Amino acid sequence: VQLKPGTSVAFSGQFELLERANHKLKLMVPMTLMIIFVLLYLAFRRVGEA
Amino acid sequence: IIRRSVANRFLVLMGALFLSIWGTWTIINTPVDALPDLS
Repeated sequence: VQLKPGTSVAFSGQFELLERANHKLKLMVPMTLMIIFVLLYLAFRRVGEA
Repeated sequence: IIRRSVANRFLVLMGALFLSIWGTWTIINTPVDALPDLS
């Protein structure tokens, strides 16, 4: 299907919310890993064991 | 307050580095303007 100048096509419904949540979850992992590493160094006082 | 901080200097250095990264991000992501709203 070929597009026409002046008209656009956008998927909506559950897909937009799915993509938003996916991006959020993708960028949310580093914070979790960093908090875990910080609280682990707080307990073992060494980067090796952490 | 000074002696208890130099002891565990590794955590202090890590915190300083994290603060540097966060501050650089906030700086490059700060809005701009000419004069504050005096109206």
